[PDB]
Amino acid sequence: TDPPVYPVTVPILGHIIQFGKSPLGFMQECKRQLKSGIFTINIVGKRVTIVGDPHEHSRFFLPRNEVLSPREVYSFMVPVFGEGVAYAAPYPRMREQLNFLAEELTIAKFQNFVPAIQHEVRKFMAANWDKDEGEINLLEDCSTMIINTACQCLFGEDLRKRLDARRFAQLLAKMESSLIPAAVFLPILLKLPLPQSARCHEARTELQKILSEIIIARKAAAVNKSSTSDLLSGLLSAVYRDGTPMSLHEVCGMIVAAMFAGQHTSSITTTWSMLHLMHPANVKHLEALRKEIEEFPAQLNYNNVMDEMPFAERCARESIRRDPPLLMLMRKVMADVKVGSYVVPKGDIIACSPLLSHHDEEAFPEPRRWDPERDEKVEGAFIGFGAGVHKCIGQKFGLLQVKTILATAFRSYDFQLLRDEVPDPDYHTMVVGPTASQCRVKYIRRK
Amino acid sequence: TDPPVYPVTVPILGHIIQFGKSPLGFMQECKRQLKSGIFTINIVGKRVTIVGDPHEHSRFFLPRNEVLSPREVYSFMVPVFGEGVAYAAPYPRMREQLNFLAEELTIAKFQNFVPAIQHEVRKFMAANWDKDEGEINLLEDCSTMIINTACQCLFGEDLRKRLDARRFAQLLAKMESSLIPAAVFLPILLKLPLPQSARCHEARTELQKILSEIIIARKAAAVSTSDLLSGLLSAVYRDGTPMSLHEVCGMIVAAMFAGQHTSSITTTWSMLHLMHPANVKHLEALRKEIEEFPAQLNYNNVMDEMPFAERCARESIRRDPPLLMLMRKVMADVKVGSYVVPKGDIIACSPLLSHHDEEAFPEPRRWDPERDEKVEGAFIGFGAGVHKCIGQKFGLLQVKTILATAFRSYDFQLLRDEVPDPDYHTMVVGPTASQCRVKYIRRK
Ligand SMILES: CC[C@@H]([C@H](C)O)n1ncn(-c2ccc(N3CCN(c4ccc(OC[C@@H]5CO[C@@](Cn6cncn6)(c6ccc(F)cc6F)C5)cc4)CC3)cc2)c1=O
Ligand SMILES: CC[C@@H]([C@H](C)O)n1ncn(-c2ccc(N3CCN(c4ccc(OC[C@@H]5CO[C@@](Cn6cncn6)(c6ccc(F)cc6F)C5)cc4)CC3)cc2)c1=O
Ligand code: HEM
Ligand code: HEM
Repeated sequence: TDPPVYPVTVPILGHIIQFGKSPLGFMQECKRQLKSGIFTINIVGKRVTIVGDPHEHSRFFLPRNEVLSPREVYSFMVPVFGEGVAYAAPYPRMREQLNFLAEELTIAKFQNFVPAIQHEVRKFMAANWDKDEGEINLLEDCSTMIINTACQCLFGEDLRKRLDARRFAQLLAKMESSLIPAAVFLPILLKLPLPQSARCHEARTELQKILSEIIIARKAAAVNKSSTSDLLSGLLSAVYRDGTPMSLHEVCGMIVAAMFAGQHTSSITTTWSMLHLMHPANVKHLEALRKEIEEFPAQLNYNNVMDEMPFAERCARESIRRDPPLLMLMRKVMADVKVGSYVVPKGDIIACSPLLSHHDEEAFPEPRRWDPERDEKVEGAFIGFGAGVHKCIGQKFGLLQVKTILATAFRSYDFQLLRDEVPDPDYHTMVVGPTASQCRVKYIRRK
Repeated sequence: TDPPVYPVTVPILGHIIQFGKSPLGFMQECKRQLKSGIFTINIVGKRVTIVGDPHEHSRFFLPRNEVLSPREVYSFMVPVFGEGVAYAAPYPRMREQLNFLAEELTIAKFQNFVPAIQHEVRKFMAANWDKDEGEINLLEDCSTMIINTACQCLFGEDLRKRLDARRFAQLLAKMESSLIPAAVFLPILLKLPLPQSARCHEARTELQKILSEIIIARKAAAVSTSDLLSGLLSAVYRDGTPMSLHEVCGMIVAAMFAGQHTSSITTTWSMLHLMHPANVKHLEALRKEIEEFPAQLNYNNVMDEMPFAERCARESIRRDPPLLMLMRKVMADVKVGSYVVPKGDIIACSPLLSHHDEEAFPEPRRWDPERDEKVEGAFIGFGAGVHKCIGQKFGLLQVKTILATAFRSYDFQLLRDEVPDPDYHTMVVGPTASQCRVKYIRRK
């Protein structure tokens, strides 16, 4: 009933090395060598059981927090969140907070988002992509466009007059760099007096100082009468099941969580999308994206992007499908849980790996081939946005952003990969994207 | 117009060594060799101007936050208050929060307290001081008594059905374990994971989970029973809005933290002085005062009708003040007598020092409850001015109920020649715990 452990060859470290050197190869190798889709690996002394069979995805995504907990495994994120916030808070309270954000990101809030986005893309374009052909780093540029377009959508004008996208990014970077992802396996690390923790602290107390100055100016305004909502006001008016409103630091915590969530996954999804579409091997697909946009006004609207872009959407999904930005979703097992024909014991870190599952040959024939036209051959094998009790809550907003960019970008430009092949993914980051140094691309305006 | 700085002779560290070795003696030595009550020391390179002349106290206490600020210096309190609460919030909002607590501790709320307190004290003595004679640590027992009474007064029955005094005391202890008082002088220490750093955060999230569950049960029955929690839940900031659970919680633990230590120390000192043979005269005085009351005390009895017990508690804080050194960051140049204290200095006024100026307090090391300040405003054991203590009433109400109930039924023998030495190594100073073994004798 215990799933097969893969033979340890390297004393205390376990497989931490041959994992990080090549996560996909190493997992595939495991799946084969143990003639089994469900297996256990060792990472610095900790048992990590991987649910690598797509037919078993529901055994990971559906059990409740009390059985499969995210708290313990995602605690290295307390820099982003703040100390008693998101996964660090009790489950009832965690749920309320994420629900408040979730309702702040529903399609019902997008009435004004497409123009917000389009404005910010064009403004980036007509300041950095403004020659008749130039050389840029595409990941970096998309990454900048996405932070700007996210702020424009979710921050009101009063907010952005004090805290523009450039300054939010800068603060966010300072907090982001405090993250030690190895802490999932070596929690001792979260106790080291590292100097990148002072920097994170300093940026958080600066973010809160500014938001507080904003809330005061908002309340002064509201007495002399009284209008226009955003992420902030929205959270600012959430009431918990108990009597009480959120505190500044929880409001702020959810804001930085929302923006960090979006910044990387969406950029990378955009970057990959465009790298794929620009590749000469996918002319047929580029052509299809162009036929899709062909009849659109210069100023797109809600319906253009939500309801009339199913081929750009497939492009995003497929990009995520082939090169998932989140490689391993994780939970600490709190009770023996059945999985396949196996029992996974209390104390195991249990993972489900979009990387591994999205390259299952039954589920996704020719996995390294990018093919928007495709569909999963096994039910619920695509888990790029997760599933279950912790489904991505920003999926729609993310894709709204990827699509609108693809739309605006390709309308006005072509691109040339300065390279024979699409970039190698770079697994050495917390959120995975194409290799930065390989993402230089020549833009070309359009006659 | 600068105050005179004491010669530095240990580079980097400054005077920290020679201050921590003897806070009082070092300070008086400066006060002497510069022939000045106002002077400047150096603590790990940070300027500290002590206002050590009781005549000039008001130049520390009266100015408002915007000139002499407590925020930067009392930041290190975050583990107790929570992020962005009390000393961590913007001035107005802090002021407001502390006014909400103030209103929860005024004399009006004390209607029920005395037979609650006295029930907890008696309950304690009937279980632990239960033989004709026995040995106990008096500091530990006073601490337990103070935690048990403060909870009985400030927490409803329903709250205490989830959290007894034992369990609250633990969680308070886990929060205080993350306090790093040296952070007054090394703020980096507030921005760093240290190994104790997580402890307060686990306790806090526990407490808040409990308060939330209690509140929900409180609102499920709401379709008497007023307490601290319901007080704060009903508070409305000067703008439209209420407190978050996080602030409410912060103010609750701030309150119990403040009261737990200072009151326990005050009681223990008081009982220690009163039990010493050299103070027999004063013990008889306290008994003549107590002898005139019923067995069952009331609000008026201990508040308005016990001026000698109150004198004993005050003279204890006078001799061995629990808070040695009160501080503010100087935000704008301030004149202090003759002398300008420059912007960016830490300005401090020390109750230890002032209560030992001979002009204000002759024979300062003698405990004499009969004495009075000979300089107006010299006693600052409870602070003064914009930040004067708001829990003083409640603190002394507990101390005095304990003194009356304790000496009515018991005598005590100090297992030692002398009143204990104060131990200056804790953040809220009390007598040395190991010197506090005492023998209780049940009377007639
Ligand atoms: C010397 C040896 C050396 C080499 C081997 O030589 N070496 N030494 C050490 N390592 C090493 C180092 C690190 C690792 N990683 C461990 C960390 N893992 C990881 C990744 C992502 C995670 O994300 C968690 C949440 C889920 O969703 C997000 C994101 N999101 C959702 N929507 C949009 N974004 C989310 C949720 C909610 C929110 F509100 C917000 C959010 F963002 C974040 C969690 C864990 C990857 C592997 C492995 C090995 C080595 O390689
Ligand atoms: C080397 C290993 C390390 C670790 C720790 O082992 N370590 N080892 C030793 N030291 C160490 C120890 C001490 C010092 N000094 C001692 C003098 N200082 C000091 C400053 C401010 C204080 O009080 C601030 C407020 C004022 O009022 C209170 C209290 N209150 C009001 N009413 C009733 N109580 C208040 C107010 C409002 C509320 F709502 C609540 C409250 F409580 C709290 C008190 C003392 C710090 C510097 C330096 C270093 C270490 O750091
Ligand atoms: C567009 C690319 C995105 C991808 C590929 C993505 C991916 C994911 C995945 C795989 C999960 C599962 C987490 C787990 O099981 O541990 C997740 C959850 C989550 N995502 Fe996303 N996400 C994206 C965009 C966004 C955006 C824009 C937001 C906006 C804030 C967001 C916020 C969240 C949150 C808060 C959760 C966790 C909710 C919970 O624990 O219930 N994501 N996302
Ligand atoms: C014998 C018992 C007590 C003593 C000896 C004492 C002493 C003091 C002192 C010296 C200050 C001045 C702080 C400064 O100037 O920096 C102060 C302030 C304060 N005390 Fe106490 N105190 C006692 C009891 C309490 C209790 C029981 C509470 C709450 C229940 C309390 C709450 C406060 C608060 C909230 C402040 C200052 C807030 C502000 O900055 O305005 N005290 N106390």
